[PDB]
Amino acid sequence: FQSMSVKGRIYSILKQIGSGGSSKVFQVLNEKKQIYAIKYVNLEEADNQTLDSYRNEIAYLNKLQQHSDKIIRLYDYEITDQYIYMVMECGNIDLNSWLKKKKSIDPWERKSYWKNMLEAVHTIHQHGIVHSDLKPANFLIVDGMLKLIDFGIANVGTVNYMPPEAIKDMSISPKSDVWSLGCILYYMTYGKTPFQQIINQISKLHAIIDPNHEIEFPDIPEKDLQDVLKCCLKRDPKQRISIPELLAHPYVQIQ
Ligand SMILES: CN1CCN(c2ccc(C(=O)Nc3cc(-c4ccncc4)c[nH]c3=O)cc2)CC1
Repeated sequence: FQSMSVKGRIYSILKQIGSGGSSKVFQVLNEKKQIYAIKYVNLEEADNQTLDSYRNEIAYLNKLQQHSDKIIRLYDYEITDQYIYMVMECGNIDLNSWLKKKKSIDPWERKSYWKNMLEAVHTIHQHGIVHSDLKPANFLIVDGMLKLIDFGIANVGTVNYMPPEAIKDMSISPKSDVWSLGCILYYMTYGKTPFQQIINQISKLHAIIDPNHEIEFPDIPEKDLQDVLKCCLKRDPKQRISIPELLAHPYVQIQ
């Protein structure tokens, strides 16, 4: 219940949405009582690699504004040696909170949300970005439309959406994002994530890598949706469907 100034404009704090490590997200109001969301980043103890992660994200978020309206709007930012203030658009709820709350999920709504996600992820891919950590939390609902809020660039954690090739990478391509998007859609379809059954985290990782671990796809009145899920959840990235291929899929094109 204080106020902040961003590029000579005063914003009164309505409420705090999020709290990260060195960051805070607020629902704020301008002089004309218009709502915005302000991301505040305290830089006081951030390292060179951390500052560069924050600078890269702001540059990408600022460039990608113009390429899609499925990417969160960034009106303005203030960047000093001490802080970051990002003036952005306000959404009603994130997809994770929305999915946890929603008992039933309408096929028309699911399909529209899938399309929204494919467009956002496709845009970041066209600019050489692979998010690599997609989960419902990265999507905000803003006037019935899902928007991507994060690019995976800046640095509870859920191993439930991790691609099999990301686990193998110990001794990551656009296909990695296809696996994660497929998990979100599997959740929106069957009410759960593919490897949510495995309560233990150690064995959950073995399951994603195990080719003989059959993922269940119970029959749906939407057979097109069933193929999307079977194509996204292919353990071999080489055999996994691509985003340009998903945009031409009958599930997205045929109503
Ligand atoms: C019961 N429900 C009520 C609704 N509720 C939420 C949860 C999250 C957000 C949110 O993150 N909002 C925003 C987040 C961001 C953002 C955050 C991080 N990086 C970039 C942009 C930008 N604009 C926003 O409006 C807004 C509302 C959860 C509990």
